[PDB]
Amino acid sequence: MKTVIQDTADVYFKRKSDGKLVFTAEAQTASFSQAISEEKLRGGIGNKPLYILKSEKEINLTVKNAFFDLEWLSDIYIQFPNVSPSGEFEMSLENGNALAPEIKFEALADTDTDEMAVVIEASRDENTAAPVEDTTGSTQSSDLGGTT
Amino acid sequence: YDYHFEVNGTVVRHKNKGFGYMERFFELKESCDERSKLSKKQYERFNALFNFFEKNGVICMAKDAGTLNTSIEINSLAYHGKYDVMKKFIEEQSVSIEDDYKKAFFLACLGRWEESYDLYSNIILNSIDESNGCVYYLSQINRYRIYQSITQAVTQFNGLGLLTFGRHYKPFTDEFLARIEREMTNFNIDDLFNGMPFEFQKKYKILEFLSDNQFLYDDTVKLFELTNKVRSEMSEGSYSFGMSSDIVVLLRLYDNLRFLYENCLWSVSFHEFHQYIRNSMSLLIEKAEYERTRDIDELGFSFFGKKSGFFMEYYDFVNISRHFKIDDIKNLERSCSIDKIRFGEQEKIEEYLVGIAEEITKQFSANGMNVVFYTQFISEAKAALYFAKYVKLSEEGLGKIVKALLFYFPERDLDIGKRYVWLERLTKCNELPKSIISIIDDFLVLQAEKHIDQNYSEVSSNGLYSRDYGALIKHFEKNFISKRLSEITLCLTQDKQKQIDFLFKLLPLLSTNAKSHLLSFKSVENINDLMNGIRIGLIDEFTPEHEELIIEYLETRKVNYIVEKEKGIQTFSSNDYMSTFGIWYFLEEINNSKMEEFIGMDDQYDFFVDPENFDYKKFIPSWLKNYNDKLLGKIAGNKHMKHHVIEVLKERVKNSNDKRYLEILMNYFI
Amino acid sequence: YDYHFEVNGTVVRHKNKGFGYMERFFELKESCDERSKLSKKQYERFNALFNFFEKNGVICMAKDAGTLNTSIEINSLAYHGKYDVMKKFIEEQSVSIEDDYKKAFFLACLGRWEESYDLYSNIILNSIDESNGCVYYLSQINRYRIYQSITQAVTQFNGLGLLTFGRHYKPFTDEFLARIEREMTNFNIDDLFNGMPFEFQKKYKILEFLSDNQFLYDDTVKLFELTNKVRSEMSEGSYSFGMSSDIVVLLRLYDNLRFLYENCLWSVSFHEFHQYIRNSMSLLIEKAEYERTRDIDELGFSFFGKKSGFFMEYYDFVNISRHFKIDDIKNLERSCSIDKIRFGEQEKIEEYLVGIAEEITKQFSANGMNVVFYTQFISEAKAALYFAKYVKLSEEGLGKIVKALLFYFPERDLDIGKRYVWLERLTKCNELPKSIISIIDDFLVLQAEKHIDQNYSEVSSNGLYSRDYGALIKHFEKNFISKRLSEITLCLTQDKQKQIDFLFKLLPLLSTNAKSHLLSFKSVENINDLMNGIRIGLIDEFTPEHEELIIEYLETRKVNYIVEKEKGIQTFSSNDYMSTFGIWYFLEEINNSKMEEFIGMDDQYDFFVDPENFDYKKFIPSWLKNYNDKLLGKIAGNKHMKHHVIEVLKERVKNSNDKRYLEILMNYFI
Repeated sequence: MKTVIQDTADVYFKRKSDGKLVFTAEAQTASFSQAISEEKLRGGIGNKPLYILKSEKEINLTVKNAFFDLEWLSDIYIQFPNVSPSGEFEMSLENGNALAPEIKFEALADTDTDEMAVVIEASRDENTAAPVEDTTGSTQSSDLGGTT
Repeated sequence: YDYHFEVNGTVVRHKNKGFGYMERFFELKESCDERSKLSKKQYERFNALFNFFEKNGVICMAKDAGTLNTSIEINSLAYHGKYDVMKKFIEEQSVSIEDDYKKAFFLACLGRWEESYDLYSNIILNSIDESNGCVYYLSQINRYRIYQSITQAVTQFNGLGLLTFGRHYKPFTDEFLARIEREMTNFNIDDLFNGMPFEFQKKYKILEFLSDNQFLYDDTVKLFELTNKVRSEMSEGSYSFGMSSDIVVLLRLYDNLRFLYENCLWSVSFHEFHQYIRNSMSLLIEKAEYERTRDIDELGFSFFGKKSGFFMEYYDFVNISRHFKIDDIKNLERSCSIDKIRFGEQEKIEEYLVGIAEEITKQFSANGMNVVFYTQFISEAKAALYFAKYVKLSEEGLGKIVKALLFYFPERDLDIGKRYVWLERLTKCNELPKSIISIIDDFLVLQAEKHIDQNYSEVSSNGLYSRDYGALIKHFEKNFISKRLSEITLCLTQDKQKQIDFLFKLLPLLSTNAKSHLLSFKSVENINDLMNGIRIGLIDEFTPEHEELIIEYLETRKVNYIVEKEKGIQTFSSNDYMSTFGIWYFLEEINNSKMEEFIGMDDQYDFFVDPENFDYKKFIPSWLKNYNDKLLGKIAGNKHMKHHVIEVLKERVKNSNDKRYLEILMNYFI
Repeated sequence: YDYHFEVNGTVVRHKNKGFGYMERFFELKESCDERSKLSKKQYERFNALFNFFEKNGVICMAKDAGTLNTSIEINSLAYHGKYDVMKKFIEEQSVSIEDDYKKAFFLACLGRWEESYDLYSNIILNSIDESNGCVYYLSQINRYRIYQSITQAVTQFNGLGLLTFGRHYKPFTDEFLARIEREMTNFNIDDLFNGMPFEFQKKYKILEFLSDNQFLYDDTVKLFELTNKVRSEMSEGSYSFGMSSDIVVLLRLYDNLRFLYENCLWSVSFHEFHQYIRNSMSLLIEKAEYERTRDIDELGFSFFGKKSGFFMEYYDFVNISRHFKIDDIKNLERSCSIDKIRFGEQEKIEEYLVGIAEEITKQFSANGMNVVFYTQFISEAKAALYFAKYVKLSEEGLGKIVKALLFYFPERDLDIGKRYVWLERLTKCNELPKSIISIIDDFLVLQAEKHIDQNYSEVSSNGLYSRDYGALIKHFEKNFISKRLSEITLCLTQDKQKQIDFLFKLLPLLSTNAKSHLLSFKSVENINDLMNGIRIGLIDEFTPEHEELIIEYLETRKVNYIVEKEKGIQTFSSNDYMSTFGIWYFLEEINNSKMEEFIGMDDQYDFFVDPENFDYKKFIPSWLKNYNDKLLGKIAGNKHMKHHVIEVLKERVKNSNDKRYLEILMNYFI
């Protein structure tokens, strides 16, 4: 068959503003341990009956060896409302006569919690887990390479 | 090594070739006359050894002894999370250096890691005079542990703390970060015990494990060595009574916790102690759903007793709530069955959950929390409310926990569709009274009050939105009117746009007069409103202009398909748009003949709409995960769909590890 | 800890402050022009470092991260099973003290644990005039480990299985078991690294872990990454990328086996190291079975087009053959299907299995066994021949394995009930060729010649006898009649007892004179002499004279049924062959109309002579276990019971735990 040997990639944390979508800076990260996990359970809506059972989709991700994460290149007091933005993702693949499937994630929050380790420095390689958010629009897209 | 002392206090000997002193010692405890042979000076030393072996639970005599009700009781304000009482302890005037030792551990649990480095340094600078150096040594460990927490929180705050907070959050002064780096330079934590005096190293060889950075390895290998006994317990494995297995795994956890929290050791807040609690409690639950559904016979009863269910109590709830993340509980809820595990001490759990509620109300309803305390606390507060599906709560207790889940939890840790999940979970044994309904009703009005701005969108991670709060009230009270969402419904004009779309999705909550003022202001004009007006009960049959919009929508979705596959941009839906249309055509809810002209863009469409010409190799058997009782009835009923699924479903039972396929293969298709 | 050396062959900067000395070195590898500008003494030192990091598999830094697919080679005669070259290395009189160190390892692998202890004792006396002191440390370790191996064996040759197995007493004399113990008191194993100089404690610090009884605790704890891979399977949608935690487990197994064998360390014989290999290999077969049956993926196709998959090779075979029991392989064969993992390198696996034959042959054809070597070789030999279901063999090699198994294997552990299983399993990949018939055909002559004594019988742990061998000849060679077994048959005396019925248990292998003359001894007497005819005789003919005795047997049972009905307790007979008689009526061998008029017997009789009018409320569900595949195939034609045996499986599949009932319905009834 076609020489599909592609395993690892390089993922691009893009940039959006607090109420805007600026994309100008970037905060991209290297290889992804990549527990990409689609626990989709999204459901059809019936016409006559209704149900409140568990029916929804979700996409979790994680990455490894983050870089480019300082200033995007003191009131120590946390508040309950947040207007933090959501950096869009790109994942650039390789290893084919076609170009990368170029999987884009449109709106993405950042869900990692901190953790203190006995040894030193909390990990040999850090991780940022990242869920995928939606309000009235698409959650992912695959830009198959085709030529080149 | 002259006596094995076990987790129950039982005493068996090894390498004691001589006189049996600890074999003999409890005979002085038994007969009051034999201990009367002691001198009136050494009787005072038996007045002290009796106390120490009682309260440390080695009152169990030897192997020549019966059963023991091995209780556990942890007298520490930090374990139970008594945050106000810990604050009132620090502000008191210090008397003892063993009170400064306990203040130093409370100011770290409360987040004050600078004040806690300082009081550890003060003890070390004036507790070398004392004739026993356990306070010197244990503070010299804790300070390096409090160093490491500061040192890699400033690494977090400058890195991944940037893009998760929206601020910078440096809580330590740059003069503070430089002082602690030049004091703690060339400190070797592995070499501290050899730095101690000679008399200390013979009287305290049991504190040498606290300065090796890998100290529960002697317990983690035993946890593994008792895991593969469960992995080798498939062909009617024994030792499921647990008097030599479960109690061993559990009483070695309760002795480690009571060592680390009574002796105020800061090594308890790290990931390596957090993982030991995760591995031990997940192993007791894995031997509670597996090794519950075993071959139940009379031959296994005569082999061994104690085949009752597992029992969780107050201390087991705190240990899962503190030491697990949400995903680590989410493994267990899909692995094991926690509804099969009974919870005891329901009224002590409702004083741990309510103190978690009031550490979130009385610390976010003010101007804010401490960020270093937020990092420690908020994982515990999330998992405690998540795992409160399993306890029953009072009406005054449920009201305070819900008002902190819905109002004062920060939005960055719990978005609108994860607050909904943890609200639906608190009903499964605590069905909503009228006093809790008026809290959800008061949260729907704060979401109304935020769509006054035009550019605002409820972000959700699972796509459950503010509608589901509405459908949750109506599920418990079928005749309900929000008499305050009506008063904003009957004050609507056309300038507000996002208001109208929000309150329309909460339409059954509105009163019958107040509906029509918004029914007159919103016409169905897009496939979103076609589906939003289905999920509120507005539409019961498609007036065929409704059937036109689906035809209108796919015509757009047809023509982009050619000019996207030449580009290769292969789209992925956000929601079950196209798949629901085929259910509308397979259940004959749409009778349009133009529906067949769109066969070939989506395989879930192509199953329902062309139920023969599909060739079935594109069937994804996770599609039966999300079908109702109704639809699977007609899947059996379709003369073509009845049997290809049976070959698909059988190999999803022969090969997979989910029980839902086993339910589908009998209940609908037999 | 200035650099973090990963297992894949990469380097990460870890705590290097100043000049990165490992960055420049790999540059000096890649740039040959830069390699030139050195001195003429630090150039010969570079050839030493280049040959080090290329045999230890440290390729490069991680910053460029070259695509690596490195393999494993274990340069050791002891790993591969070369027992003959080890022996002609012991006889070759050594020249060097790091060559006596290799023999005392090779003696220990051969079970010469007395000459191992002494030769390690010469190396301890003779390593005074040596600079490094490495052979001093690794010989104290190995002699202590060879001391621990003796002190166990004194508790097994005199302990559990001591009875009559040949050399039933000890192999170590009283003068030696006292000489070792008086030398080994107060050898603190923990005080061995500390006693060595501070030059040994810095130039050779990496051998600190071998001086601990608790060694490989630091690798059992890190194998808790098994939880990280139960977590990805339980989360059920987790698509780990790159060097996943599977490949870390495999590359860390390989890096432990290659260390301990090539450094000639005796801890590789202990149970701690075997359980590490079991738990790590079992996990990798589990992640292979999970991946080959993952539920596709709707969206992950952007990366999940295919996966190459865990496949077996030669070193993965020797590790399952050496380190598992038959009880452990059967746990993997219950959970996984190893006939779907491809087994590579099948010219090296044949040479490892031919060697195990040539060690069984050269030890139990001669009377020179070593009772320590037999204790530890026999588990590997049993596991390697059991796990060769999956490797294709050449007809020379399949001969030397089957010959060594049937004739030359010791009877004390692998009886004929298990010799049948482990020759049945070799027929899976290899259809039974012409030569292996002759190797069995020699054996059934020899099994005849041991049945002339009246007091001999074939003990079977399963119950399978030599009767089942003979089917397997006829199962493949449909036209084969053993000539010498016919030659045995023409020389019989009717006064024989064991020889007679034995040939009846191989009667379908005989010639038309040998069948007839043995039929001359075949004389049926009654019903008790008839129902064992399908068990033993196998005439395969139902004459009406035999069918008249069946009607006469139920008629005399009906006369006894009048007494059983008048007494009030109509219990069935002890020789309840009425339950069997309905099956022969169901499979159309008896065509009498009086079979349906014989009601009042056991309900299995009425179940098959009248499947319509049977009380399915009076059906007993446990009957389905005892029903063969011809019946369970033939019930599906009987539609007058098809709709109700599905009603009693479904009344148990959710309800019981016996998965045979599921396998009845999911293989047949659906």
